[PDB]
Amino acid sequence: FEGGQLPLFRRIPKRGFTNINRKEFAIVNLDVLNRFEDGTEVTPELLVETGIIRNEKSGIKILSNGNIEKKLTVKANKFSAAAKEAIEAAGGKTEVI
Amino acid sequence: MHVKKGDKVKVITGKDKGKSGKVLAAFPKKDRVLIEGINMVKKHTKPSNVNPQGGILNVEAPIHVSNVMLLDPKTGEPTRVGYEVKGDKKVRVAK
RNA sequence: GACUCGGUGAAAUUAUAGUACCUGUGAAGAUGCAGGUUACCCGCGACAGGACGGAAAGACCCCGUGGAGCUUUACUGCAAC
RNA sequence: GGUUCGUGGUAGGAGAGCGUUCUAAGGGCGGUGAAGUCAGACCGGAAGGACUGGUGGAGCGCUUAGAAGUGAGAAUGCCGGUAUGAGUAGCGAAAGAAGGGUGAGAAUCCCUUCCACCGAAUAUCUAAGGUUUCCUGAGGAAGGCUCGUCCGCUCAGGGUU
RNA sequence: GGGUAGCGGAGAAAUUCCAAUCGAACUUGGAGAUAGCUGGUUCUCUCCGAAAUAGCUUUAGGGCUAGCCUCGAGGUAAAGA
RNA sequence: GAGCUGUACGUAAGCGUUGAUCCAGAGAUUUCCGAAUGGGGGAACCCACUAUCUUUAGUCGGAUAGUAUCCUUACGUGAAUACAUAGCGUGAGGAAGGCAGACCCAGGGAACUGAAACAUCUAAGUACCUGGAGGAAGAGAAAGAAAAAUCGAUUUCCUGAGUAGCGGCGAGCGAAACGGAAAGAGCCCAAACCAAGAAGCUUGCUUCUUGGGGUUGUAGGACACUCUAUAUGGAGUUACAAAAGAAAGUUAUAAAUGAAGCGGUCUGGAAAGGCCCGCCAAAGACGGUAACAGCCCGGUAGUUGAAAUGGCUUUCCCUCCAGAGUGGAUCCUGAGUACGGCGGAACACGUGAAAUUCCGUCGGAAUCCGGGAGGACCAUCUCCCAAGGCUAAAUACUCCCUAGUGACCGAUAGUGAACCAGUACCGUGAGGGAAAGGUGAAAAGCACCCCGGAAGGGGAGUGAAACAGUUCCUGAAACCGUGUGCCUACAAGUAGUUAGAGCCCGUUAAUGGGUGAUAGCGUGCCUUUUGUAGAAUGAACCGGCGAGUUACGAUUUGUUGCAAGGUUAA
Ligand SMILES: [Mg+2]
Ligand SMILES: [Mg+2]
Ligand SMILES: [Mg+2]
Ligand SMILES: [Mg+2]
Ligand SMILES: [Mg+2]
Ligand SMILES: [Mg+2]
Ligand SMILES: [Mg+2]
Ligand SMILES: [Mg+2]
Ligand SMILES: [Mg+2]
Ligand SMILES: [Mg+2]
Ligand SMILES: [Mg+2]
Ligand SMILES: [Mg+2]
Ligand SMILES: [Mg+2]
Ligand SMILES: [Mg+2]
Ligand SMILES: [Mg+2]
Ligand SMILES: [Mg+2]
Ligand SMILES: [Mg+2]
Ligand SMILES: [Mg+2]
Ligand SMILES: [Mg+2]
Ligand SMILES: [Mg+2]
Ligand SMILES: [Mg+2]
Ligand SMILES: [Mg+2]
Ligand SMILES: [Mg+2]
Ligand SMILES: [Mg+2]
Ligand SMILES: [Mg+2]
Ligand SMILES: [Mg+2]
Ligand SMILES: [Mg+2]
Ligand SMILES: [Mg+2]
Ligand SMILES: [Mg+2]
Ligand SMILES: [Mg+2]
Ligand SMILES: [Mg+2]
Ligand SMILES: [Mg+2]
Ligand SMILES: [Mg+2]
Ligand SMILES: [Mg+2]
Ligand SMILES: [Mg+2]
Ligand SMILES: [Mg+2]
Ligand SMILES: [Mg+2]
Ligand SMILES: [Mg+2]
Ligand SMILES: [Mg+2]
Ligand SMILES: [Mg+2]
Ligand SMILES: [Mg+2]
Ligand SMILES: [Mg+2]
Ligand SMILES: [Mg+2]
Ligand SMILES: [Mg+2]
Ligand SMILES: [Mg+2]
Ligand SMILES: [Mg+2]
Ligand SMILES: [Mg+2]
Ligand SMILES: [Mg+2]
Ligand SMILES: [Mg+2]
Ligand SMILES: [Mg+2]
Ligand SMILES: [Mg+2]
Ligand SMILES: [Mg+2]
Repeated sequence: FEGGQLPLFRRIPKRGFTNINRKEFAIVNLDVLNRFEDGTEVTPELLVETGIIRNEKSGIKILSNGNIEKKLTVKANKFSAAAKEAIEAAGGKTEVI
Repeated sequence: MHVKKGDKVKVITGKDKGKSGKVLAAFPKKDRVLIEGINMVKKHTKPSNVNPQGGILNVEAPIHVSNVMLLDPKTGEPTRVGYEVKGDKKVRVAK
């Protein structure tokens, strides 16, 4: 309340809408994949057991942030272009389940 | 109550401990007893009442029951009381 | 009726009070502050100038985005027709 | 531990504490006198705390922590007590007097006589309403605007066909 | 002896009366209504210490942001005086 | 198992081991009023009638029983009106009223208030009124939730989430499903059709009653055949049909038994306390007892106990009972219903793009080749099968009962009420509504003397104490007095303070205490104010009571644990 001066929130317009079908992915940066042993097949189920992602909202997306050392086989619902390149640049294969 | 009128009790507490007497009356609603020659009090009595010369009367006042123990004629000592059944009615027993 | 004596015995009010006057000063009108001027201690009958005396959180006046009653071509309604 | 600069203060911010009730644990006091209460010229920078003695007559400190119905001088605060005004206002329309009696005690109760007042009422019935106030015998704390031996008051008995 | 009852009665009309209440009875409840108003708010010491302004406001004795106070922390061509 | 005839401070007359008083179960009695019910009535009263009996010479009296109204239902009478209906009468059943100021469901339904005004909105479907209840109610076995590809009645909790939304898009309002739990349980009809009547006479077709049958979705049933049951088995009074009994066990409602110190000594009125010795403990709970007790008393642990009544659990009795398969000719599967328009409401959802659910009104389907839903609507797909009913548990609340608990109160508190309190008292009434606890261990409650009419005192006595004396533990302050150390009748006083003689004392022993001639200085406290000694406010005084709290969220600082992790809720 501003003692009758029109409050800030009414001086400015409402914006946008909420999407009923909004997908939010559980994010996994490369750095945490170094945790795993070399030549290992990283699944969502393996990513929740280990305790890296607890709730797999809409799916698991792999993002680049950090740098991967080990040569893995990572299967996730989505990969960033950079993440895919980086997983491969190390000497691994990405699959999109 | 562990004693009743007629019982020979020893007094174990008060100005009269060590003294024994007969139980003249029991007041179980007050949990008190009247022992012969125990707890004598001087009652300042007006003539009016049954006592046509009044006067300072010296009589027994009631003691609390928990202040007397029963006397066993065999030993002649203060004893706690047990209850044992002969067959028809139960009876008090010394220990 | 008042007053004196004998009997009985309230109340409003009340920060504590050993509670003068004048001129001044000061929230601008002082028993209470300053400078003076008066004044032995305690009462009783009287009078009301002051204690901005008592009584009543001013009814006047204004204020409150307080009430309430009333009015109408104020607004929105409702009954009834 | 020194040095330097500081230490007026309302609203208000910050800090450290005192004391109250209760709980826990530890350790105590107490009928050779607990708490409370009264008094004192004692101690601490403050809130406060002891000691000694009286009263009191059975419970209470201390330490560390914990929890709060935790601190009053003001609210025309609420309840209680007690002042002040003050031996003051008042004692509610009115005619009494003396003698005798009763009694611990009498202007005030009883009796007598005179006086005075109402008399289309201040008399006699009676409805309402009240509900025992009626009668008798005791009483005199309170009530009665004084007094009181008296009473519509107190206590007993009675009483309405 | 009865009747009319509160968003109502009754009024030879005064806002008059409806149990010492009437521009809308009384009582209980909603109810601790609401009160930008008035009053009040209880132990101690130590350190610091304002404001009574601007802007906007059915706003003007209220409020909000800023200004001015305080506590903590940070950071350096020290930018303050 | 020895006393008893209630409080409470009595007098009297009595009872009791040939078992009283007392405790528990079960009976009997139970005036009048009150729904109040034979009629009336100003509750606790008045007045009857009809039978039967009783009393008297008969009136006059007495006793017992019946006699309200409505609903349902038999039967009988029976009008206008012929049959008949209404009406009237009799007999059965049933209802009526109350309340736990709670919880539940329904009908009806505010305003203050918030929105810094106010009208939509909020408060709130709350308060309140009315009805219905039940021990719980409501809900409930999908015309559901969904769309991880599946789940499988309802309810309640955690979560989702202050999210999605709603909203003068303001103030505010605010889900649900998924996920995790508690608890779990499923059933009966209507209709096809079959049988038996009954009627209408549509006169062999139709609709009405009773019984069988039958209960559901890529369907189920009827209907055809077929296999086994016709109590072999199974199931029950908590739904799934409904009444009955027994017996045994167990719990409740009285009780019983129950270890160990009269230990010594000290203080004391008294010992349970101190000191010194013992002992019991499945018992060191609590209370009482002359101060604080495991061993004094009632008890406590443990172990026993019920004639009678009630509850529960089992078992028996009793009662009741068909359930698989195969086809798909036909038939059935809830109509003034669903739905729609108009007007409202409920849905978190304010008419909105408004699905879903309900009410009024009007219109009004399909009916298995069928119908509904998936948030306007259409198509596809998916999931369901409405217009009938029942259903325990997990949930809510507490007038009560039993046993317990409390960093809850301790007499201005705690209930309004510790006490004869919803009393006294106030009010026409609805209604409002107090104050008021403590002798002592024990009455031992003050014989007797004295003054006084008494009250009240002073002795004497009791008692540990009477300065504990029947309202009597303690006994503060205001306030009222008596006594007297210092001062005071020439003084002008916010009453003190600083200096200070004199006089009087003698301490928590201190560069002490009381008083104060005289001298200097000095306008209370609080509130509110630019500014108050204020001629502004508040307080007569003393005492007690009397105001930032808690819950749930947000945020920030401190602390601690763990740390790319941390943490669980129910
Ligand atoms: Mg006089
Ligand atoms: Mg001037
Ligand atoms: Mg002047
Ligand atoms: Mg002067
Ligand atoms: Mg003055
Ligand atoms: Mg005045
Ligand atoms: Mg005023
Ligand atoms: Mg005014
Ligand atoms: Mg200074
Ligand atoms: Mg300072
Ligand atoms: Mg602070
Ligand atoms: Mg205490
Ligand atoms: Mg005291
Ligand atoms: Mg307080
Ligand atoms: Mg006071
Ligand atoms: Mg005077
Ligand atoms: Mg006079
Ligand atoms: Mg006079
Ligand atoms: Mg007179
Ligand atoms: Mg005349
Ligand atoms: Mg008389
Ligand atoms: Mg008198
Ligand atoms: Mg008399
Ligand atoms: Mg009037
Ligand atoms: Mg309200
Ligand atoms: Mg109020
Ligand atoms: Mg400063
Ligand atoms: Mg504006
Ligand atoms: Mg101001
Ligand atoms: Mg017997
Ligand atoms: Mg009757
Ligand atoms: Mg407002
Ligand atoms: Mg024993
Ligand atoms: Mg001794
Ligand atoms: Mg004692
Ligand atoms: Mg004791
Ligand atoms: Mg509609
Ligand atoms: Mg709505
Ligand atoms: Mg639809
Ligand atoms: Mg319609
Ligand atoms: Mg529909
Ligand atoms: Mg859709
Ligand atoms: Mg939607
Ligand atoms: Mg169907
Ligand atoms: Mg009370
Ligand atoms: Mg007290
Ligand atoms: Mg009270
Ligand atoms: Mg007294
Ligand atoms: Mg002189
Ligand atoms: Mg002179
Ligand atoms: Mg005043
Ligand atoms: Mg916080």
